[PDB]
Amino acid sequence: LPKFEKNFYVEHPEVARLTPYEVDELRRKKEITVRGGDVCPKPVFAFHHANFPQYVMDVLMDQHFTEPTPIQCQGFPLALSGRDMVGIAQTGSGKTLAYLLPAIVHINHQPYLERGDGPICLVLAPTRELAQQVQQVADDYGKCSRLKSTCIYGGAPKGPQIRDLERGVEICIATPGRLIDFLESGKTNLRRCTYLVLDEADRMLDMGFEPQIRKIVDQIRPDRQTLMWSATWPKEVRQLAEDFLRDYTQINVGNLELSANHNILQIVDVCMESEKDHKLIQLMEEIMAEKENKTIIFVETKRRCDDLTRRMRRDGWPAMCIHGDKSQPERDWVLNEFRSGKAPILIATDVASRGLDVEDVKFVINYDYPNSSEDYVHRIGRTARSTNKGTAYTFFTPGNLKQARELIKVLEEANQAINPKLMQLV
RNA sequence: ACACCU
Ligand SMILES: Nc1ncnc2c1ncn2[C@@H]1O[C@H](COP(=O)(O)OP(=O)(O)O)[C@@H](O)[C@H]1O
Ligand code: BEF
Ligand SMILES: [Mg+2]
Repeated sequence: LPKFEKNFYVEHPEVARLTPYEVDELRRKKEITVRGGDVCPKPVFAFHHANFPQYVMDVLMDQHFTEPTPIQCQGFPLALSGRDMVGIAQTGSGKTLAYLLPAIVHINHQPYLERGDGPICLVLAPTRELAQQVQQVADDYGKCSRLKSTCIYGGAPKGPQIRDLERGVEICIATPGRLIDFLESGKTNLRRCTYLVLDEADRMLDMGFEPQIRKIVDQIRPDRQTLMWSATWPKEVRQLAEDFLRDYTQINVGNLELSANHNILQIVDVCMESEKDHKLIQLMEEIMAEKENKTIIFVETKRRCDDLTRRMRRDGWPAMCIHGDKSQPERDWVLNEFRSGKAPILIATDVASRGLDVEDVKFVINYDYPNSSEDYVHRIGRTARSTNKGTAYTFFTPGNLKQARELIKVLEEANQAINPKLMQLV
């Protein structure tokens, strides 16, 4: 087993000199909470504290990044220290670079990939488009250290993915099913995997994904570092997560309860199911009169996604849809059209609810309320990325009554006005 | 339900 160098974080003197109270005040200013009893390095507060290669710093400055986000301030040094961790922070607040840039430093301290060598960093994600997005970010920065990456996911030909794995990648981004296929058939292996990331980790630990995660992680060396990330960390996944963690540290940004990004204006319209169509058209007529009008509309099922899109297109709306019954080339094409703005309206199932970072989305519409309050927080987080603001509009019916209590709590935490009809439902 | 190999 090639030796795993784990001790390479060098704390900057500007960070090391802070006293414990000063650290607590820095965390307070950034709304960082570290779970009690965990060992945790002091947070950094500038990119030059974070041990990054000069070429990574060059790329960061070229993209006009000036200061790490809160989850980066605490997550960079925790990840760099080699500790297992859980990092929870709001949608759009920079979790991807929080785990990718320490991955690059980690990789740079390991022996070079030989032949027959699988990846050093493995990132798991719940959807194919999110895996592709993370790989694009990783390539942007991994190229600085001459690192190779690939994306392993279903619906695309196996051959090119097998080629990339056999050529050698230090960084592999994957959805679980196709990776399991390749592990079972010997197209890659996890004997060099020492940095394992579960992005959208609470989703990856849910009823459908947890057995896939378990099958994968059972094949990885137990001396690996494991890093889990999400905007939501409900109690239900916390004990289960310990099956995949060893001596770990949990960090949070924002309130400890379930919380949305506070840059989102959250509007809830309480209505009957039969009123949704008319109300949607009214809303879209106002949205499409604006200059910045890029909109995602979420629905509950693939069938409703197809039906709503056809209904909208039949009336001349420039809408396209994405869901799991489309071919992967269709899914890729639609999302690229949405990113470019050639199609300003995307209608989607929860396939598009997590992780996707489309810069100029201004509106998220919950045509159907989702199955959980966590799903609501992720969906509305497709707007208000980075420092941007955005608006979410939700249609909430009496059929959704069971979800009302938790929705009210999310609205209250974000200091949003609560529709009296929603209150009257409880 | 929604994702997630074939
Ligand atoms: N330190 C930073 N300053 C400004 N923008 C950033 C910074 N870090 C990341 N971003 C940008 O913020 C956006 C959201 O990042 P992302 O990693 O997708 O969020 P999350 O995973 O937390 O939902 C991305 O476009 C990313 O380039
Ligand atoms: F939480 Be980010 F939207 F992935
Ligand atoms: Mg993310």
